[PDB]
Amino acid sequence: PTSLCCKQCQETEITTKNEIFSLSLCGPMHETLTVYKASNLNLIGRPSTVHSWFPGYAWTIAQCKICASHIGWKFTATKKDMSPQKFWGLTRSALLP
Ligand SMILES: O=C1CC[C@H](N2C(=O)c3ccccc3C2=O)C(=O)N1
Ligand SMILES: [Zn+2]
Repeated sequence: PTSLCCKQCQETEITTKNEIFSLSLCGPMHETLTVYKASNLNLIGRPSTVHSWFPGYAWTIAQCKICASHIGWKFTATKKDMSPQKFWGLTRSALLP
């Protein structure tokens, strides 16, 4: 009901609408959902900063633990003075609804 599930297998809740937050700027200074918390995702490999969509963070591939659908990434801060230190960037089209 606030629940966002893996579109491919529909088994797993990956996150909730309660966890959604925005890193995009609202003044003169979409496709990827950013949430504080997620569940039922397996991380693949090790963090990388290459081509990072969120400067200051590294990314690790995150896939549904059941069906292995590539749902998004875990982003982890490269510096201690950043907040949050970690979040999830999820491909919207990989989630239901
Ligand atoms: O923050 C991110 C997450 C990883 C994402 N990524 C991809 O989706 C991708 C596909 C193929 C080759 C290389 C990449 C890449 O770095 C990307 O470009 N930036
Ligand atoms: Zn799945």
